[PDB]
Amino acid sequence: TSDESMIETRCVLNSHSTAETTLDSFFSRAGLVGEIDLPLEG
Amino acid sequence: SHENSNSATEGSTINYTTINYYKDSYAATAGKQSAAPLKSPSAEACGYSDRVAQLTIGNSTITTQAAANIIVGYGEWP
Repeated sequence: TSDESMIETRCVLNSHSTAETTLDSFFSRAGLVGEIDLPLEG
Repeated sequence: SHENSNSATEGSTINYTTINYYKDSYAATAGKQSAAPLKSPSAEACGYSDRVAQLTIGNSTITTQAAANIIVGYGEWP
């Protein structure tokens, strides 16, 4: 509850960016989605 | 101006009319004197509902019914 109704708080300047929790940050990372085998004798 | 202001009621908010034939105010007569704090007033009665809306003191919170059934001792906030 925004830390105010539970404890006494000081002023904190939250220069904490939320840009890394976006979908374009959480999902724009290449991951293995397919492996194709082209063997010689298999 | 001719007597010391050294009775036990100096600094109080009540003017005492008195009789004094001496240098000291404490030598004078008892004289005349020219919600209720003792009735355990509530936070609503004390006008302190802003400080009791949610009782969080320090890193501690108590969850209780506020204002009406919450008593300020002697009508005086600490």
